[PDB]
Amino acid sequence: TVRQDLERQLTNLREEFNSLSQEIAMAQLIDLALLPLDMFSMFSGIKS
Amino acid sequence: NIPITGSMDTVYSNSTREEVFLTSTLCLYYPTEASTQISDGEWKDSLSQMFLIKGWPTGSVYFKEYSNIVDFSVDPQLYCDYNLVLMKYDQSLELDMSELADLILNEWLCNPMDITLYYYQQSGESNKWISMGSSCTVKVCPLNTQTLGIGCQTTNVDSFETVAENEKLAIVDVVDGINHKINLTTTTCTIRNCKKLGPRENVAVIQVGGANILDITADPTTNPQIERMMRVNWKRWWQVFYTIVDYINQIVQVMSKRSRSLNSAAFYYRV
Amino acid sequence: NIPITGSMDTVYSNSTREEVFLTSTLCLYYPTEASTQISDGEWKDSLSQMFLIKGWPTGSVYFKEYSNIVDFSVDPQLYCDYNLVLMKYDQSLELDMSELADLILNEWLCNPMDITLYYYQQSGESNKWISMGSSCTVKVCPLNTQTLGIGCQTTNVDSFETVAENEKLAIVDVVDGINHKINLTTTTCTIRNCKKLGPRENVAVIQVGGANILDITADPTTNPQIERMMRVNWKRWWQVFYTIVDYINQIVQVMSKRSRSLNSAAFYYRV
Amino acid sequence: NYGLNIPITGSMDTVYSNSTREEVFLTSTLCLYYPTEASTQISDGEWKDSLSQMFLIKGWPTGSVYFKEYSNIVDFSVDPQLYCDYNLVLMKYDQSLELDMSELADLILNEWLCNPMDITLYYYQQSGESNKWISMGSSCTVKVCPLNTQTLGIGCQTTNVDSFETVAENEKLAIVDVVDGINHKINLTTTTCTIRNCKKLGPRENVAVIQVGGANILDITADPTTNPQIERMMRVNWKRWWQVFYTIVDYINQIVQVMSKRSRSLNSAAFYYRV
Ligand SMILES: *[C@@H]1O[C@H](CO)[C@@H](O[C@@H]2O[C@H](CO)[C@@H](O[C@@H]3O[C@H](CO)[C@@H](O)[C@H](O)[C@@H]3O)[C@H](O)[C@H]2NC(C)=O)[C@H](O)[C@H]1NC(C)=O
Ligand SMILES: *[C@@H]1O[C@H](CO)[C@@H](O)[C@H](O)[C@H]1NC(C)=O
Ligand SMILES: *[C@@H]1O[C@H](CO)[C@@H](O)[C@H](O)[C@H]1NC(C)=O
Ligand SMILES: *[C@@H]1O[C@H](CO)[C@@H](O)[C@H](O)[C@H]1NC(C)=O
Ligand SMILES: *[C@@H]1O[C@H](CO)[C@@H](O)[C@H](O)[C@H]1NC(C)=O
Ligand SMILES: *[C@@H]1O[C@H](CO)[C@@H](O)[C@H](O)[C@H]1NC(C)=O
Ligand SMILES: [Ca+2]
Ligand SMILES: [Ca+2]
Ligand SMILES: [Ca+2]
Ligand SMILES: [Ca+2]
Ligand SMILES: [Ca+2]
Ligand SMILES: [Ca+2]
Ligand SMILES: [Ca+2]
Ligand SMILES: [Ca+2]
Ligand SMILES: [Ca+2]
Ligand SMILES: [Ca+2]
Ligand SMILES: [Ca+2]
Ligand SMILES: [Ca+2]
Repeated sequence: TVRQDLERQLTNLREEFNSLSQEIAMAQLIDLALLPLDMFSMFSGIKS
Repeated sequence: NIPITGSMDTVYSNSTREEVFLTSTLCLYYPTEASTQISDGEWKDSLSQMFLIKGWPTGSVYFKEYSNIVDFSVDPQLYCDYNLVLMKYDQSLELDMSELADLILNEWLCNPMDITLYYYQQSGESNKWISMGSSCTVKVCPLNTQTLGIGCQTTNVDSFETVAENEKLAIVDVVDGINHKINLTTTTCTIRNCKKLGPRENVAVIQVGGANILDITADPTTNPQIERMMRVNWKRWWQVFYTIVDYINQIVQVMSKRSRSLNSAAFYYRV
Repeated sequence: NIPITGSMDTVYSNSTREEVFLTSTLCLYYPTEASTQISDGEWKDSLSQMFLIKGWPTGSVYFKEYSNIVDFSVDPQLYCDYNLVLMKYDQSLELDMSELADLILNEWLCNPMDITLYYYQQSGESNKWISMGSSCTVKVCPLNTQTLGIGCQTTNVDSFETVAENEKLAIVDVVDGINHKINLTTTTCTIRNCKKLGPRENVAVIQVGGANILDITADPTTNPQIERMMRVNWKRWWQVFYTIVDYINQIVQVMSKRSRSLNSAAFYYRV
Repeated sequence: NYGLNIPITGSMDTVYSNSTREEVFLTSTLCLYYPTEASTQISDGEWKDSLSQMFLIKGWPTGSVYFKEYSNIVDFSVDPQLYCDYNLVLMKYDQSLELDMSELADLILNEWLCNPMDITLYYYQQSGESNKWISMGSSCTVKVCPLNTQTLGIGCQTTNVDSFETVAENEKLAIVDVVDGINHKINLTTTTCTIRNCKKLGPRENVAVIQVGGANILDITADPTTNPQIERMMRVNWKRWWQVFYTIVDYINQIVQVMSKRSRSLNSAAFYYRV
């Protein structure tokens, strides 16, 4: 049939997010926070 | 743990060696070849009288013979309060010797595993599966989310990737976060899911043979020579035992009391 | 022990029942006739589970069969932390049952006696001689200040006053103040001069049969009843064990943890 | 609705007085329960009338003294119906009847509340230390099977009666205590012997159990740790039943001064059947 893929997990990926945090700015996180993210908006732009 | 506040100017206390020798027990695990080469059998009494000179009361020393390293690895119960494991080394026993040293030197928290039904993961870097028995031959098969094995057929056991064969004791690490199906000889070998907590203060391993080869930590990078992994060269078991007796202050100093609120009752040779 | 100053307006601390259940071991010493009537062998596991329902961990309960009262009397070793001794009553074993109960329920500080050479007094009210073995027969001969026997020729053993025979255990008390020459069957029985300290609160004895007959105190005048000497009627050993399991809260509440600096190593079943 | 919540205020000075009256009967009734052995040894049959006459001088009117004969301890333990007000039960001690005497004492000396147990259809449990099960009938072979959380019998297979554990076999009366908090499946011969879930209320103080024979063995409390001596757990020393009855008659004032008529029930049953 298919071996579709293996998929990363929390244990493998939390260190990636730790190492990904430092690129995050703060002058526009406020704007993103102010914009109301609904079920549509938050998942609209996942990997295209 | 609740805080404990102490000064940096309080005077050092007195030596606690006499108190610990009077209150504690020492216990030596040696291979049968030790007694065989000694060619005696009043020697336990002789060594007890010898320890008494340094200050271990008469009943405080317990000599627990074990057949050999691999056969001792299965279910090692350390019936004591200070444990010394003399451990002779021969080539090709490197990994099993290291396994036993890791097992006893490191503290563990283990839970049962039901191989027949569940697919099991590994929590992380401190998690392993330890299999003990007369003969363990674990065969693992990793899976997808759709339960289609990679490099193996989940229904056929031949395709499975063997990671240990015919071993009395096997500490298997596998890739963390991937479900595995296991095949291990349930009648003979019992396998348990364990987490490696901090160290065990109670046990010291005196390697008797060759190079500093023990690697307790499965991580390839760190190979730290912990203090309780002692080593000594040898030709005569009598010389080995005399060395241990004469330096027994240093050995128990290297060790320390065990601090863990256990949950598995078992026999102890306390006073 | 230093003074322990303490208030009277301190608040009651929380109940320690869960902690003692989680960090202690219960120790059931039952006769073999119990198992014979039970006619089972999953029953240890079933009772362990029924204890788990009450709070003890899965391994915290240790069952110990013994042949019968006298065979347990010879060398009673209590390899565990909270001791219950099931003790069936049948007539003509009253004294030996009382001897066993006294021995396990009181602490003894005591040392050997070389009967073949010396003469032994008794220091006071709390100084007995404990004889144990396959077949003990104490034969005492009191002496005088002239070291002449009275009611006994010091040479002819036939004139000695036998004060036990064929007993697997004898707590013999003699007139405290006279030098006694003893003959006792050295091969199959040992004797040790022992002194009675405070109670051994680790233990408690459940008399399974008829009326109150246990008299731990050799003194005729005092025959106290102790909380640790329980008595429960019986017709079925399942019923006895079930009552013990059901009321194990109360038995442990009756029984207090040991407190005595033992200078002699021995095997305990701890957590 | 006797207002069992509002407090009652006494006084610590005044006065020691009399009990005024109570009008539901002419007066109390004394009530002997003796075994057939007493009659056989006495070898009489005007003796009930003689004992009534000898009670009259002690100060009991004629109609107040009743006598009840029973076969023996085990045959009396089944449904012991105390039809009466001041009950004395002369129990001849006999070796190997220790637990049977204890069963009967625990049954009558204490006030019980019993519910039915339909064994065929339900599992059963025990709420707490105060809850026993009482099985009575001609032959009670109570085989239990405890079940873990998963409803798999521990030490027994629920579908195989043989594997069960026989807590008490072939008893006229059996007070069984299984561990409290674990479901059980029961098995006993429903044609002959019934069984009931009986909780223990306070004590029943109409009844005095007089052990006629040996030592003090009546352990009313199933707890091994406790073994109280109640004022109603009477014990007397006997060689002849005439001597026993004469002691009872002579000291009957004390016998009734130790008891209390208040704790009585309409029905004569030894327990409240709460269905
Ligand atoms: C892990 O893999 C091994 C590799 O085979 C499994 O061995 C198999 O074990 C089962 C029973 O445990 C054997 O079944 C047998 O079937 C025959 C009928 O063909 C029957 O007569 C026997 O009484 C028994 O039931 C099976 O033959 C055996 N495999 C081979 C190739 O012989 C092992 O069971 C696996 N572990 C687990 C936990 O499933
Ligand atoms: C500690 O050592 C010093 C020096 O030997 C001695 O004077 C002192 O008494 C010791 N303390 C105790 C508690 O024994
Ligand atoms: C303190 O006592 C309460 C009693 O209600 C109990 O629920 C609680 O578990 C106790 N605390 C601990 C740590 O056991
Ligand atoms: C006790 O007396 C017997 C009988 O003469 C004798 O055989 C035995 O050696 C004596 N034992 C001792 C310790 O004197
Ligand atoms: C109370 O009873 C006694 C019985 O001797 C009687 O003499 C007395 O009169 C009674 N009390 C009163 C107030 O009459
Ligand atoms: C009780 O056991 C007998 C045989 O052991 C069986 O025939 C009977 O059906 C059981 N009672 C019930 C209510 O199942
Ligand atoms: Ca493969
Ligand atoms: Ca290995
Ligand atoms: Ca791993
Ligand atoms: Ca390493
Ligand atoms: Ca004896
Ligand atoms: Ca004589
Ligand atoms: Ca004495
Ligand atoms: Ca006494
Ligand atoms: Ca009965
Ligand atoms: Ca069974
Ligand atoms: Ca109960
Ligand atoms: Ca009791």
